[PDB]
Amino acid sequence: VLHLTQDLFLPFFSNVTWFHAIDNPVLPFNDGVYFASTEKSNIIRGWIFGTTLDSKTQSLLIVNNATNVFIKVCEFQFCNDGVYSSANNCTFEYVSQPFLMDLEGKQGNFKNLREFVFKNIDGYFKIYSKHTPDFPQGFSALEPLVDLPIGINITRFQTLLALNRADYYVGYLQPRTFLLKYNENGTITDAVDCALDPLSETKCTLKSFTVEKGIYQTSNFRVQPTESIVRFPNVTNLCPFHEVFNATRFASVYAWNRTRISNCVADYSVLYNFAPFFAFKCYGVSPTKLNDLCFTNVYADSFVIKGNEVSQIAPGQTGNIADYNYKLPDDFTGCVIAW
Amino acid sequence: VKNKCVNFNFNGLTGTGVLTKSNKKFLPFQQFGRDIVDTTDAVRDPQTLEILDITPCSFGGVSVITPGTNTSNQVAVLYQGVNCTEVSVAIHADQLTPTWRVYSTGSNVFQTRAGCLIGAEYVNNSYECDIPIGAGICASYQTQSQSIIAYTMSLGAENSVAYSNNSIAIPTNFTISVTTEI
Amino acid sequence: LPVSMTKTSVDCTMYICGDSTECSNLLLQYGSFCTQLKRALTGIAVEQDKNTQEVFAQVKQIYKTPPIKYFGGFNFSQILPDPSKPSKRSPIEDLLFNKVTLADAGFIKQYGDCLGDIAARDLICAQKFNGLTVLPPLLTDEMIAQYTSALLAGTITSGWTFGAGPALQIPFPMQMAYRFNGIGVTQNVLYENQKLIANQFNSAIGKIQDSLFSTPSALGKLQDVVNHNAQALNTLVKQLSSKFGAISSVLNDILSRLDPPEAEVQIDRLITGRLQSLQTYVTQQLIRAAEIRASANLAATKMSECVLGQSKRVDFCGKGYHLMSFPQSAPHGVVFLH
Amino acid sequence: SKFGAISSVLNDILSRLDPPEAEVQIDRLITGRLQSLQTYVTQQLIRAAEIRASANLAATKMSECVLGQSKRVDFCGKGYHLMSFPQSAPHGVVFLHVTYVPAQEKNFTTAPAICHDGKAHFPREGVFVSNGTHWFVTQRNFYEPQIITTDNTFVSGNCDVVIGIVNNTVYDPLQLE
Amino acid sequence: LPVSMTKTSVDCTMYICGDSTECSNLLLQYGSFCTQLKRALTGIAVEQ
Ligand SMILES: *[C@@H]1O[C@H](CO)[C@@H](O[C@@H]2O[C@H](CO)[C@@H](O)[C@H](O)[C@@H]2O)[C@H](O)[C@H]1NC(C)=O
Ligand SMILES: *[C@@H]1O[C@H](CO)[C@@H](O[C@@H]2O[C@H](CO)[C@@H](O)[C@H](O)[C@@H]2O)[C@H](O)[C@H]1NC(C)=O
Ligand SMILES: *[C@@H]1O[C@H](CO)[C@@H](O[C@@H]2O[C@H](CO)[C@@H](O)[C@H](O)[C@@H]2O)[C@H](O)[C@H]1NC(C)=O
Ligand SMILES: *[C@@H]1O[C@H](CO)[C@@H](O[C@@H]2O[C@H](CO)[C@@H](O)[C@H](O)[C@@H]2O)[C@H](O)[C@H]1NC(C)=O
Ligand SMILES: *[C@@H]1O[C@H](CO)[C@@H](O[C@@H]2O[C@H](CO)[C@@H](O)[C@H](O)[C@@H]2O)[C@H](O)[C@H]1NC(C)=O
Ligand SMILES: *[C@@H]1O[C@H](CO)[C@@H](O)[C@H](O)[C@H]1NC(C)=O
Ligand SMILES: *[C@@H]1O[C@H](CO)[C@@H](O)[C@H](O)[C@H]1NC(C)=O
Ligand SMILES: *[C@@H]1O[C@H](CO)[C@@H](O)[C@H](O)[C@H]1NC(C)=O
Ligand SMILES: *[C@@H]1O[C@H](CO)[C@@H](O)[C@H](O)[C@H]1NC(C)=O
Ligand SMILES: *[C@@H]1O[C@H](CO)[C@@H](O)[C@H](O)[C@H]1NC(C)=O
Ligand SMILES: *[C@@H]1O[C@H](CO)[C@@H](O)[C@H](O)[C@H]1NC(C)=O
Ligand SMILES: *[C@@H]1O[C@H](CO)[C@@H](O)[C@H](O)[C@H]1NC(C)=O
Ligand SMILES: *[C@@H]1O[C@H](CO)[C@@H](O)[C@H](O)[C@H]1NC(C)=O
Ligand SMILES: *[C@@H]1O[C@H](CO)[C@@H](O)[C@H](O)[C@H]1NC(C)=O
Ligand SMILES: *[C@@H]1O[C@H](CO)[C@@H](O)[C@H](O)[C@H]1NC(C)=O
Ligand SMILES: *[C@@H]1O[C@H](CO)[C@@H](O)[C@H](O)[C@H]1NC(C)=O
Repeated sequence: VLHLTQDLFLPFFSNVTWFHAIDNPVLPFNDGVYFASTEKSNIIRGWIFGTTLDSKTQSLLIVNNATNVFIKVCEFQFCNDGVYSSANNCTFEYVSQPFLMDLEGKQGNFKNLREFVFKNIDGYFKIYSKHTPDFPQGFSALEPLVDLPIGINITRFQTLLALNRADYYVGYLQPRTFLLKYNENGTITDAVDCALDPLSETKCTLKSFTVEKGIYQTSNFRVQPTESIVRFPNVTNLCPFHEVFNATRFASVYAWNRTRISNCVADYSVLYNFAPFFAFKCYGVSPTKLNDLCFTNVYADSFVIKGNEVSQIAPGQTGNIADYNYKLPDDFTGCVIAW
Repeated sequence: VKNKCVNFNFNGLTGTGVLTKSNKKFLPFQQFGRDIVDTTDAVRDPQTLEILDITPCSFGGVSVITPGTNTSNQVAVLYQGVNCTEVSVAIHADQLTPTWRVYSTGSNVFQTRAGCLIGAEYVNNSYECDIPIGAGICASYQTQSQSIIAYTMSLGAENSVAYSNNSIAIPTNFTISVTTEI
Repeated sequence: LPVSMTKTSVDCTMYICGDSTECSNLLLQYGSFCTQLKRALTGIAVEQDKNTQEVFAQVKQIYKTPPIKYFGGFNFSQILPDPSKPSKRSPIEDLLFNKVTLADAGFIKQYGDCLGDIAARDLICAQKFNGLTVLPPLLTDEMIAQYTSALLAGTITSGWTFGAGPALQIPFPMQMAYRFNGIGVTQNVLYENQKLIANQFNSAIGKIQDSLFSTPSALGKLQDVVNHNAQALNTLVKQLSSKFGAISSVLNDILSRLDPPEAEVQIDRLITGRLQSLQTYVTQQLIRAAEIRASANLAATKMSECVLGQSKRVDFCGKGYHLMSFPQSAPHGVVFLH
Repeated sequence: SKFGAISSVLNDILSRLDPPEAEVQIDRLITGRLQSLQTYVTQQLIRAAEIRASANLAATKMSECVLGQSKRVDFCGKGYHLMSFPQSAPHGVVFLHVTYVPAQEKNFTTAPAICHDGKAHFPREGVFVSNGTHWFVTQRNFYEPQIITTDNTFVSGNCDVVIGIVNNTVYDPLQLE
Repeated sequence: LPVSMTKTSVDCTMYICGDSTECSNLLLQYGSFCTQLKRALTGIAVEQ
């Protein structure tokens, strides 16, 4: 079969960042990391994942050793080099067979190449590997080992080292359509991308590794917009907010003066710059998300009271000013002003 | 901003189109402009009170022309129904949807009536059509040492009858031929 | 006789979900449903090209008329190519080409003047805005005239021999003598009334152009073909403004108004309606293609039998006893002069 | 395909939802499968019609080319038709049209008629051919030069109306004997 | 040999929504899904 799938895959003939060793940059993670390394026996011990690399967000530990693994997702504080110093609120402990397979035919010339690919789509930390005993051209698929639902945040990826007394072919995966040819016994002998070269999509469109002579309508091209303008009508017609907030004979509380507000555009910067203010307790409307709301009618009542009566004015209260002069309904939605 | 594919959101009318100057006769009470098939055509700018058209950004199709993969691996790309000057500039600014990029060596640019072909060269000879491209143009894989050319198809071998007012030709032999129909 | 129809390559996602990632994603769930429509349209296009090939490319060699035009007094100027005209077409070809108007030429590259349309953008620009395109014919309207000229200049200088094997020359009076002999009346009558037959031939050729010029519509068949195709395209475009039983008829404002997890139903109803409309368009196009294919097969047979030889089956190549026929090219068709 | 439903396996959606809501989901899959079946059957009808047209053409070709020889041009192969043989193929038929094609030709000369003594003589079948020096009679599709005899030339005319007429003598086997 | 067939003239409004204004209004939202059918039937009749 020639199954064509759509999943996070490392782009073909894309560049991969080949490092050396002898200080271990913390490479990013986005939509997967392809890994590769060729070595004599062993120089890589463990991996750590996540964001901020500290004891505040969750990170990952999959460190190997001579015989087993140490799969865990915890909140390790720091190592700077005995790989952790914090395991207070940490769980998800798992143990299995070691990931590293090394075989030699009585000689070290069999430098097995270790390609690794992982992902965290909808969490579920998938782990794969394959060892094949510059960069080989012959294809090699990858076999899964462990599939665990972590469900945490991943942004950066790190690799640990080993001790001693050429590797790091690091790539990234993206959402890509791939076409894979499967053997009759179930191995993968080849793969071809679908968004790299015209011939590649020419093969993917007919899903055939051999294309006869001809001309094939493959896809559709479209000039994506250069920029994005948004344009809305003109604005004007402000309210008498200056005329209601700068009067001279604000009436007493026993007869609270009411001003009706209509037919305007609502400038709300004046509600901010006017006076250093003393109380801005809004109840039903967010004090910053108020310019994005549309109202039919608005009332403004202005009067003078003492200091304690200012804090007394609130939904569901008591006292001589909230029970004999002015009452505010419990389901009131708006903002109060006091300076 | 004008003369560029730009995402507009005119007074709630979301869409993508090339905007430019127009010579409509929008009456004082008019805002929109439509067609017989009811598509928003010209929009009077609310803060410019001018007339500005809307046009498809660059709707087309891509066809890849190639000989058999067992013979060679090279390909050429044709963009359906668009002067490649626009696609050329669009490639140069990197805003085409296809991410695959075919080479532009200058010798591979041909403005057909079916679009414009990129990746093949124009020889002016005439041969039997092999790969039908469109509008009287054919392409083929031919040894130079091998590449893909563009040419105009030949309708057939050029011949002229020798008509005269008192001359006839009469066959002195024959042949028998066996064809086949399926 | 019509021979071919305009060739179209509608594309699903651009038609059905204007540059909307979520709408394309939900369209993807229906499987390879619209893939059939594409393959079907490609088959239609290839069939059109094949129809033109079979009808016109009946001769492998392009013959040319002799420099002089005196075939025993017979007048063929009205049908042979006219050098003065830049398109190199006979006057009968010119009347036919001037009496037929095409809604969508296709070989115009109209992109670039839709922004410059000044007035309301026309049918072509309106269609192109919703992912609907028209491809150009493989054989231009010019080399079809060259094929017709070769066929015409082979008939009048070699008889019917060029249709069987090598072309052998023979004077036109002797060719007409044998054509007379084929209908049961001896060559004597032609060799006696050569002048009368020449004069009648001329008069008929003269009056056919008047009959074509003065009539309101004698080219109704090709015009109906063009009108039907254009009307189908217009009724396909007009369906994108139909509400189909949802909140709105436009994806761009349906997505900008409602969130994914509740606008899913609205996008689904729009998908169903638009998919069914595209299905209907494709099916009608398939049926019309079958009809045009039958007509093109008949035209190819008529050319092969009436032009490269004279037919004995009655009322096939015109009313009466058949003598000759001459082909003329027309937009998306052919015209015979029996 | 899910067709806008929860899953594309009828049994799978059953064990995870209540019957009424499951029924709602169930309809979506049925409608999609139905529309699929409608598409399949309609395209099959189109294909069957085109195959029937081809089969009718094959029957006519068999009857006319195989059970006789036809005068229709370019029908049973290119050239002058002689025979045809049928062969069987999977889901079809194959014909073997045997035709007669002329060969090497020579410009000779010609004459509409020949005026021996005041009368125009015409070839019953064939053309009048002059080698360049002597006049003869022959067929059209093959060159068999034959002496000019009245047995091949009927007489009707007056030697004054034939444009391009030429001159020679005609022969008769009757005056000799 | 058959030469022709009967000429039917179905009408979508009454077929789908038997004299009901609400159903007529609801059917009005599905576009021009009726004029095409009427045109096809008329063409078939003229062809016969
Ligand atoms: C799939 O697996 C089969 C069994 O292992 C392979 O067949 C084998 O072939 C080997 C020689 O290659 C024999 O020695 C053995 O007896 C058995 O028949 C088969 O080849 C394999 N498929 C492949 C490799 O593509
Ligand atoms: C007519 O044309 C025939 C070919 O179609 C000629 O037959 C050839 O004869 C030669 C020997 O003369 C063979 O060697 C050759 O294979 C072929 O059969 C035939 O001679 C020719 N006749 C005349 C009179 O021109
Ligand atoms: C053969 O038919 C031609 C058709 O174009 C005749 O040409 C005509 O030329 C005259 C002037 O010479 C024009 O006034 C007329 O409109 C037409 O083009 C041509 O004379 C005619 N001649 C013979 C010998 O029949
Ligand atoms: C005229 O046609 C004659 C055909 O019969 C040719 O004459 C031949 O000449 C030879 C000797 O020259 C005779 O022996 C033979 O019987 C035959 O008559 C002759 O070639 C031809 N002339 C021309 C000019 O074509
Ligand atoms: C064939 O021979 C005829 C006589 O046998 C010719 O007729 C002659 O015509 C001339 C004038 O052309 C008269 O003066 C003479 O009396 C006789 O009628 C005839 O022309 C000739 N034809 C050709 C084509 O040479
Ligand atoms: C990888 O990076 C190099 C720059 O070092 C760049 O030239 C190359 O194009 C990149 N790879 C791809 C596939 O673009
Ligand atoms: C290796 O890791 C496993 C993981 O549980 C641990 O039990 C073991 O002690 C470690 N050391 C060796 C030598 O296996
Ligand atoms: C684990 O997190 C909880 C969160 O409320 C906190 O109360 C507790 O102290 C944490 N455990 C530690 C820090 O060991
Ligand atoms: C993961 O981290 C990035 C940046 O640190 C942040 O934007 C995002 O919301 C985080 N995701 C979750 C699920 O916390
Ligand atoms: C009220 O208005 C007067 C002038 O009209 C101005 O001087 C004064 O500053 C205003 N009051 C406040 C609090 O700004
Ligand atoms: C507010 O005070 C002004 C002036 O004293 C008066 O005209 C108006 O009626 C008052 N509005 C009230 C009490 O609602
Ligand atoms: C929009 O308002 C601004 C500010 O009043 C003004 O300068 C501009 O001319 C207005 N535009 C139109 C088209 O009214
Ligand atoms: C597209 O074609 C050419 C090539 O640049 C140019 O004249 C113009 O941009 C367009 N022409 C038309 C007729 O639209
Ligand atoms: C040769 O080809 C060029 C295009 O490469 C064309 O412009 C020119 O007319 C051709 N000349 C001949 C004689 O065919
Ligand atoms: C044949 O004769 C006519 C009449 O004299 C003449 O006009 C014509 O040119 C001749 N044909 C040729 C090929 O010379
Ligand atoms: C007759 O002679 C002409 C002289 O140009 C020649 O072109 C033609 O081929 C000849 N006819 C034949 C050989 O049948």
